[PDB]
Amino acid sequence: IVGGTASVRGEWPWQVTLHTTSPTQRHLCGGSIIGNQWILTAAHCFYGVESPKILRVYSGILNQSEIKEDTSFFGVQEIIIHDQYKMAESGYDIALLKLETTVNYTDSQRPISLPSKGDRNVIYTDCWVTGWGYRKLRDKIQNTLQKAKIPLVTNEECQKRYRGHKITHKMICAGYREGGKDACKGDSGGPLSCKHNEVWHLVGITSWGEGCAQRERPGVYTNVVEYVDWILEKTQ
Ligand SMILES: Cc1ncsc1-c1cnn([C@H](CC2CC2)c2ccc(-c3c(-n4cnnn4)ccc(Cl)c3F)c[n+]2[O-])c1
Repeated sequence: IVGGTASVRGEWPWQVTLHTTSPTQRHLCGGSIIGNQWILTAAHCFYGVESPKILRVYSGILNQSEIKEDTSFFGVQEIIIHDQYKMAESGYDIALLKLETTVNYTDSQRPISLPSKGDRNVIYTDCWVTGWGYRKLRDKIQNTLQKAKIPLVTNEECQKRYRGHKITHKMICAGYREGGKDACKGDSGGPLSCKHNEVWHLVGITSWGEGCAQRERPGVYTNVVEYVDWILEKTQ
């Protein structure tokens, strides 16, 4: 997260860190708890992932340094990638992880609600992107989970900034016109969380952008409301 600030323990309890263990263990992507055995993340995260065997899902983590050889994690039973996914920039950048056991919800690990389709005409004004990613383009994975408040952008404005890409209704864009706050490398797969009537909704999945926090280049997110039928179909 560029231009963000450190989070505190329990602040984003649906946020997980997905680690790969090949050839070494490291943070790979963010993700969101949406059910007791279900993580929603980005399909791009699994480029070069040989199988679910090498994945570990850690929940309730504030600092990456909390994760030691005895830290408990969830195994991944299945990776479900959208059938139309080809590359992040052309959409369908969404994946479900089915965990090998159920998350017991606690103050540190909690689900986030999906958007309502009856809530597709709501204007979200209180949206946040979170993650352990770079604070600038040539940086390092951060120890402490970072947060930034970022405004949503109309798809018409977003298409004007990305004339070489097809910005569709299945994407949502977010960023300041002058830049300065955005997701960056290592944040993808994590949530764009928006609060409405004091309830949090998983509105976007961090996906792609041209650089990080650049002027007039918003971040592009998978528009989760457009995938609710697909999610319910896979999780039922
Ligand atoms: C894990 C790790 N560890 C060290 S490096 C790195 C890394 C490099 N790439 N990644 C991921 C894609 C790879 C997982 C498959 C990525 C790509 C793009 C954006 C992004 C960007 N960025 C553009 N240029 N950099 N970021 C801007 C706006 C938004 Cl919304 C974004 F989602 C954010 N992540 O995480 C992680």
